[PDB]
Amino acid sequence: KKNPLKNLRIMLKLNPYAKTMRRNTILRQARNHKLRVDKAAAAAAALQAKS
Amino acid sequence: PHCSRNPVLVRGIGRYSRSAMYSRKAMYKRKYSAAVLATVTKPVGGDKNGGTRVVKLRKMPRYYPTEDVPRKLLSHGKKPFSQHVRKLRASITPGTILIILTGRHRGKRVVFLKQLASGLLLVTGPLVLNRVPLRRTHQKFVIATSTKIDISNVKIPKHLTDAYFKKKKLRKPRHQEGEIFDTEKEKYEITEQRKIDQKAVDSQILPKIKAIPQLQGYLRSVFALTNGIYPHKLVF
RNA sequence: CCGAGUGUUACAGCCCCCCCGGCAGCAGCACUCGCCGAAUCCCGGGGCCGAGGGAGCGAGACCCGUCGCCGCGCUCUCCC
RNA sequence: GGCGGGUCGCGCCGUCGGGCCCGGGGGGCCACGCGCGCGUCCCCCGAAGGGGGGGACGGCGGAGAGCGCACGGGGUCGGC
RNA sequence: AGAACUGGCGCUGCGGGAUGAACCGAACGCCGGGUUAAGGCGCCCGAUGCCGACGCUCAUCAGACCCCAGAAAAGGUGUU
RNA sequence: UAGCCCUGAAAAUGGAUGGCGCUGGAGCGUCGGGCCCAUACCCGGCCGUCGCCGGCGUCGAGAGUGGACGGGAGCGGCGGCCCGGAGCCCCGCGGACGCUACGCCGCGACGAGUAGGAGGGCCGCUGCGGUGAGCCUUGAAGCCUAGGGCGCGGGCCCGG
RNA sequence: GGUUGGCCUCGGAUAGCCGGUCCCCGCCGGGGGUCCGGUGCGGAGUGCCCUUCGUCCUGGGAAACGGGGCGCGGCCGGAA
Ligand SMILES: [Mg+2]
Repeated sequence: KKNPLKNLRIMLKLNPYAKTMRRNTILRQARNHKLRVDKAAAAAAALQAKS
Repeated sequence: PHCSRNPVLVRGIGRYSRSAMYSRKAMYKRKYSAAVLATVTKPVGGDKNGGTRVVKLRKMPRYYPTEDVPRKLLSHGKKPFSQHVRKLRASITPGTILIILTGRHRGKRVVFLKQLASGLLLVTGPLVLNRVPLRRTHQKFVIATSTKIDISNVKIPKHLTDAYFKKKKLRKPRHQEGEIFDTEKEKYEITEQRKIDQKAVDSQILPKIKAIPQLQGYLRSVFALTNGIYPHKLVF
């Protein structure tokens, strides 16, 4: 018995939806890593250009 | 013979879905339905003997062994040695100064060039400083030292590979006679060729070593832990 | 006269406390709020110990099952 | 003159709920024979009681040939 | 000395209680890894060799972990 | 009034926080993070017992969870000059192991034990009926053994 | 069995060490100004050999002791 949640495609033998549950939650914590660091620099470059 | 058209983001996961790979592959217009020799005869070549001979070779074997093992269960490919993967560490770039540990040299600081097609990263201290030829070393028995040399564009020859750094022995005799196997009184004479080809690469590292001043004494020196030197208070 | 250290009383003439009307952009954040947490959650590493145990429904296989399930990409149309 | 109890409508609430709908004016989706008629619903049209499109169907009107790989895949091998 | 309920030793190791039938954990094929229980972490003795936190207490008989192996009435400007 | 320490407070070999010791704690009281181990728990291996089984399909010709033929109507897919059709294998004569059925083979769970009861024993000693075309002076029984093994063990075998 | 050795203040901790005039013990060491340093840098979390591959060929900086030793012999120093 290989452990689910430690190798993939044992999750997908038993819960086939849990691959597309995962590449929704690797996009949306990459595009919201984009959304922060772009905006966290946007108040950091605006404060920089004042000086 | 096309590209991936579904580029990876996590190992074994495509970025594009199952239905979005029903648009990108253009599968909505290529759905389809469309629909010996053992040998030959060989001539006789004889008298009173026609009707050339049988389609027959590689016959039933001359001897079966008395006991037979059962064949394996396969399970998975668990692929062989020459087909795994090559993994550097994060702290080793071409030009990162090393420390040899497991070898005969044991602390001779050397200059890393390239990580080969085998796994063993190729290295040389320049022979005018160390006593290191183009010997291979294992990846995890060296220590990356955080100073670097600039060999970003130097050269590396096409010819040298795993078949260039190996060893040779072959059994011609099979008799317990007082020679040492017939080649083991013998220092190896393959140095006829590497003497030329080291200066094919040693004549271009020395303009890159001697830019920074103290460096040629740093390679000529060796390494030691004596008194207050502990290797968890040492940023290698 | 300057500075200090006591002591006297006094409410902006250091400041604090509480109301009455607000912006900036707010992160459980400049390691104090460390809260309680995951369908509202996942990635990458190193470290240790082990590696026990004739699957071909097909071609009448053929030297020797790189096989079943599961997720796959590629060709059986083209263009760039 | 006041409460609690059963209920009617009223706006005001929530990332409400029904995939809802309904008509018009980037992201996601295990979501695929144009050729026509088999049942529902909608859009319209001049009608006034039928033509024509859309959508979809748990049903018919249309609607097999397997090719080679890579694999976190039925308890490790090395063609180190 | 005699009982009631239930557990336990007898028949039973092991960890802990310095030592022990019966306490506290916990029940046993032979083993390799990991983790905890009761307990402990100056050194015998594995582990606090934490910059552990807050207060109390000085004995000319200090005090120091269930069963458990030494104590009361009464008293003190000894100290909070 | 109540926390600590003191007085109260005496016992016979020399003596007990277990001891050495301990006083910005190694004491008392309330607490935190770490960290150490049982034959406890979890994963993995191996042995055995128990529970429900699996094969006499060696059927390389076997494959069935619907099977046959079979004539009266039409689908594609076969082979054209739009009508329509058996091939018992064969160019290889071929395809491991196994089912002591009282034997294998698979999964799964548990394992302590006196008194006591069973089952098993290819453990042993002495004799008898059978059986080994057994064994031996070219050396049996016995005994010894720093010799080599096996069995979990009762014990056994080989060398000297 | 080991893998370089440290060749030495006294003590203080509500305090301490450095360098330094005046007037004292046979030309040094003793008492006071004053000046530094101080979470110890005149700092055993420090220090010195050093991690010394060897050698040649050759040039710049440092150098007037040469330094091992069978030395040759002399000298006093240090008894807990
Ligand atoms: Mg008995």
